[PDB]
Amino acid sequence: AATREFIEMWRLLGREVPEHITEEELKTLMECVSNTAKKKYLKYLYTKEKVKKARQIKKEMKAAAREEAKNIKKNFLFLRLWDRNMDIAMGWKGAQAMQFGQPLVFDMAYENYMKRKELQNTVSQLLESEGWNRRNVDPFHIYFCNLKIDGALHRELVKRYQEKWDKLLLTSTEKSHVDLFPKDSIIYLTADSPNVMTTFRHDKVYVIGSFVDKSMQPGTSLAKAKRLNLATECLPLDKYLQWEIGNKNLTLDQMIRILLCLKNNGNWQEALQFVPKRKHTGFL
Amino acid sequence: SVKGLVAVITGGASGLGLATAERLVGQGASAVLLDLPNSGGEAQAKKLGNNCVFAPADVTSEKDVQTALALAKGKFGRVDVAVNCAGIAVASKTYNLKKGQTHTLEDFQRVLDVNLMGTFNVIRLVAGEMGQNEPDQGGQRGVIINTASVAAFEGQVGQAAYSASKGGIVGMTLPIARDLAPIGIRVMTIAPGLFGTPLLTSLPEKVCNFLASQVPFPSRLGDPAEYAHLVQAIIENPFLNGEVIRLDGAIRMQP
Amino acid sequence: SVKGLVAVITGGASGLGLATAERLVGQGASAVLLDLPNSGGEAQAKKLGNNCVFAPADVTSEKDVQTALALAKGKFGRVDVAVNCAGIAVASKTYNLKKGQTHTLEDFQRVLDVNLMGTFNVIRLVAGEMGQNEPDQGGQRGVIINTASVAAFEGQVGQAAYSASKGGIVGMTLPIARDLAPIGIRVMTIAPGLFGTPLLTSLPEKVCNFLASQVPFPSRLGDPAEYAHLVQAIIENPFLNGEVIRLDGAIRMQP
Amino acid sequence: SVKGLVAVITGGASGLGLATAERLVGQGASAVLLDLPNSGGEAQAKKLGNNCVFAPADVTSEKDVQTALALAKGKFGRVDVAVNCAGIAVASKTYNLKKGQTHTLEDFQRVLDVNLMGTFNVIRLVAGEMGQNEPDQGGQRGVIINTASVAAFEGQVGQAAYSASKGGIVGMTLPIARDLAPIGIRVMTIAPGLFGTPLLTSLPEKVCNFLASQVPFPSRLGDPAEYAHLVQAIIENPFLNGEVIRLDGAIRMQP
Amino acid sequence: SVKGLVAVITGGASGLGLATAERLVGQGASAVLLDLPNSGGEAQAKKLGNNCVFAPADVTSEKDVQTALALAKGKFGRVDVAVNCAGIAVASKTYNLKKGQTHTLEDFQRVLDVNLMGTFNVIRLVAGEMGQNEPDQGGQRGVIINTASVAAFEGQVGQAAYSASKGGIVGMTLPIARDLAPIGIRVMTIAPGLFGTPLLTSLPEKVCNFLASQVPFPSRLGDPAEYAHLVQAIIENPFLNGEVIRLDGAIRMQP
Ligand SMILES: Nc1ncnc2c1ncn2[C@@H]1O[C@H](CSCC[C@H](N)C(=O)O)[C@@H](O)[C@H]1O
Repeated sequence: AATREFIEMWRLLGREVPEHITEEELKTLMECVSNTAKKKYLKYLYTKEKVKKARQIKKEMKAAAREEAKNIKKNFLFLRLWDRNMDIAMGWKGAQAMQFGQPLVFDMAYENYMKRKELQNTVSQLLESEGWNRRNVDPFHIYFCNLKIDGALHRELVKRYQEKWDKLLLTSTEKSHVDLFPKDSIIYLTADSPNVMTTFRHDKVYVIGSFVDKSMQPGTSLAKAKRLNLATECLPLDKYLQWEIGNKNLTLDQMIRILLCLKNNGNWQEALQFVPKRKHTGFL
Repeated sequence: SVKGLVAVITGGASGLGLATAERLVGQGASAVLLDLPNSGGEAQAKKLGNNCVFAPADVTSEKDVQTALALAKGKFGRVDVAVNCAGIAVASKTYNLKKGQTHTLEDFQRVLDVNLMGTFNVIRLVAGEMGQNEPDQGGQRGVIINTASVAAFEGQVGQAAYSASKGGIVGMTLPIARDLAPIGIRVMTIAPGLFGTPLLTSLPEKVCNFLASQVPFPSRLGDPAEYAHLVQAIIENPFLNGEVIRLDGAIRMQP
Repeated sequence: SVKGLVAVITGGASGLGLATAERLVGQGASAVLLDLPNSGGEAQAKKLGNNCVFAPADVTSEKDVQTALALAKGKFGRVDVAVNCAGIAVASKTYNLKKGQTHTLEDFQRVLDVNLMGTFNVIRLVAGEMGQNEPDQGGQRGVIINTASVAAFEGQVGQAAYSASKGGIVGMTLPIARDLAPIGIRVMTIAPGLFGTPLLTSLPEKVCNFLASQVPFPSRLGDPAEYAHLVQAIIENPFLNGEVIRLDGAIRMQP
Repeated sequence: SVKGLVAVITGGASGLGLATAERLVGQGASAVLLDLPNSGGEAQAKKLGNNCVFAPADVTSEKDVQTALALAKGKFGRVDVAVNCAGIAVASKTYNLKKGQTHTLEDFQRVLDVNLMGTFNVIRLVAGEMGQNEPDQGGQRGVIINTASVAAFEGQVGQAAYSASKGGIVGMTLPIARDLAPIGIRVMTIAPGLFGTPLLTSLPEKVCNFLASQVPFPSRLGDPAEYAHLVQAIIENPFLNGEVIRLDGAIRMQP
Repeated sequence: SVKGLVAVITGGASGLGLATAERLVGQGASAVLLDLPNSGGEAQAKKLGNNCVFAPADVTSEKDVQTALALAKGKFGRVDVAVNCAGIAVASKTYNLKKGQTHTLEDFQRVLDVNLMGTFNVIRLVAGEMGQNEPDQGGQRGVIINTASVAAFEGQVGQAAYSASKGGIVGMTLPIARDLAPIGIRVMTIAPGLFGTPLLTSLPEKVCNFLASQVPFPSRLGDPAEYAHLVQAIIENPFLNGEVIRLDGAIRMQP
């Protein structure tokens, strides 16, 4: 590719540019069809190396630090096998959740509204969100609805989980949540809903739209809910928090941690602990 | 040996019961498939040849099992082995405080009816048929093999109805063996673990995969032909009586 | 301690249930005697004072138990302990070749209906009432104690129906304990041996004194008061859950 | 009641043994802490007052136990209750293919020496001491309580030696109860699950929370005081003989 | 099938071990009689043809078993099956008040060493030899069969030492099955009761002829060939793992 015609002086020009690039990275560079977009991507691609080597340099510096102390310097009940035992324990709990647990739906029908940066970030929040469900005392039955098998979102999920994808204790499906559940019990959670969520209802299916629009697109989740006949609710952030800073649309890992706290009889004081403290000045 | 014996297999149209009939017939025995009319056991009976027939009967009905046993006695002249494999299950918690659902009484009743009394309904009726048999050299008239589950020992969440019925089979195994000891009838119970049967297949595929991997060794679902092998071993061993044999691959079910 | 606790004892008009109520009420608790209308529980409830009330109900019917628990809620405001002492027995061989007599299916179903179905029916409805209670400092909402004699393990000749019912209670003790673990309800099972219940004192002195001498130590029939003592011990111990406790004086029933 | 009784508690300087001594002395009984000289038994016996004394002895040595039993007779005049809480734990895989490591035989022998052999050494010697007692109104001469573990039923990976020693205690509890029944001595066994002994509390907080979460209910490690409560209940209840009681909060250990 | 398998039979010079070797060699397998030098195993090995060899070794000695296992490696190349049948017994009671006799400590130690420690000594050493085998189509490297006794559950009077060692084998059969699960080795336990062994001929004939009538059915002493048949059944069934199989003819041992 001739796209090297930009990089090979942009390094000499004085802008921050990474030294190691591949054709796969080079391909995504040419979709950036403006000077600022290319500069923004190159800045991201440059800082990837910057924290890599800095953390790289840290780790073998530690290797010398421990190898000198490790080489120079009884009755037990259990073998030290806890990480294996914890994973098995969460597996049994997840298997029980898939049968009797309350369903929670992550709507994957937002692939067409996301750029590559946003789509990748959605998976990262999805990975953390499902991780917190596993470690909970009373896990949800997590559903991935509207997830196209060949779609971009599915391929990214497979790449991140690798072998674990086929072994996850969650129900991923092509069908919409309206096909799996009665339309009366579905409550599409969205920040733009005019109805404020008062109490957590254990006989309802809460739908979270897996949409991370860093280029914020208000009303997208509400439009989907009103395109169907689904009811909507919004978190009582204004009721219990003194907001000052930032968007009121929380991340997927914060949302699931708020719902999990509510499901475990926690009040709104404990549940809203997971709203970033940088966005408000205390609970009232 | 097993050749020449007549075996009445309840729920023999599918699952563990069908695998037992395939092995026993293949070994030279004669089998009668006792299952519901809509279970499709007629096709299976024709597939196994002239040595296997299908008796449409419901184990929970006294008259139905009597018709089946008369059919077995008419076709083959005698009954030598009874294998109780017919069973159902439900997935329902005793009480779900969050959702406010209580386990219904009909679900508990129907599981108890099919799994527990229907097993006892067969045992008392066929023991009369075995009671007509002349003793062999060891003084034995027949062998009754029941099917409990590991749920009778470590039941899972939502398995209360299933565990109560299978637990009952374990409880009455020894008393029935003592009851029929005068007349030379052995009563044995098998407690299979996770097996490739439609009862466990109804679970989600990802739940089945996790459960299969949790079996210490072999790390797979129990193949039904391995259940049939254990049944043949119990039939051929004269000293096995009044005992519950766990066939689960050393798995212990967590809640 | 048990002072202030409200206990619903099924079959509390006689036998083990009555002994449990006398101890619990004598220790400062309140007891709701749940038994048959003709069992004479009203006379027993009057003798035990104002802290004990009689609720006539048949455990086999969901309607009667619901009204009985509504009476327990009305009189004392809450339910803390459920003691399932209600039970019947039948002595009949599975099959008698010398007599051509077969165990009656109605007899087998009748024993299961009261011993097994009635116990679960009480458990599933009582768990709804303990679910309304606020967890205490230890997070406990209630205790359920079931009765299932040693016949569940080593039943005697002609005890197939009784062992099947008691084997069911033992088998389902753990799955129910896992079911109610999120709620905070402990489910425990007691396996009494030969006790001086009005049933055992009815049979002639020949079998009465012989069986009392068959207990290794103490060589006597179990005092129902000793059953009540172990019932109270389970209530007071927070860490007893999902376990079957044999209270028999180490006797193993021979055929 | 337990007031006036004399209790010999092996391994009574810490853990379950110390908790049993604290409750029995508090309830009005006298205790003898039978533990190793290097343990803090002398400080513990002083803390419990003049009703508790420390007898240094190794349960694996016949001579050491006899001197301890002589001390109990000298100080208090008689022996009423023996509690066998002394024991060690060793975690070691039977064979590790990747590491080429085989379980060491000396590891197996030492666990069997203290847990299994040590328990029986106390039992055979303390039984003779209770054989000198005049029977009470019930004809009883003493109570012997052994401490098995849940590993005797579901041992985890690496607990081959520990489970074998604890499984043997479950094995001997009924035959010994039969041996001592003519004498009038009851033998019982308690199988604690995960308890807050110094062995478990020394573990990192990360794994301590996990072990607490594995218990169905209550979701916490067993309080040693709860073990003491069940020990008292066995002593007071005359009809508990030859039975293993699991005190584990319905936990079933995973591999 | 068992054809071509190499089995190391512990204590195979008489009783259950000799019967197991007799059946396996007849079916086409190879056997190694691991017994004491004075047991007369060389005559048994010669009588069984070139497929059977004698390895004189004490199960309590690590050196003796390693040489015996190396002999099997030299003669046959691999070890596929291990059957632990060697065991001794003692009839001393725990304590005799009338005679002032206490169970001597060495009798308990000697029985424990041969039965419990000896079984584990063979298990851990044969696990290394089985770990060298290539996993078969089912991923299995070998099968280890242990011989407990019915005394592990309902041991009689004067069987405290025997029940302890046999209870230990039952206790550790699951952790070892869990320990060896990643390798691909199945551990199963047989619990025979009253078999026609030399052990059941040392006792007085009138007592022995009385026990033969105590078995409900078959009302006789167990044929060692029946034990050999069950061992072959366990070998050929891939899903039998971690379970104790009672082979007693439904007998429950009275005090
Ligand atoms: N304050 C809030 N109350 C309820 N749900 C919220 C919320 N903030 C975010 N969410 C949920 O978290 C998900 C990602 S926030 C993105 C929402 C979407 N881009 C929009 O503009 O409407 C959404 O599906 C939404 O349902």
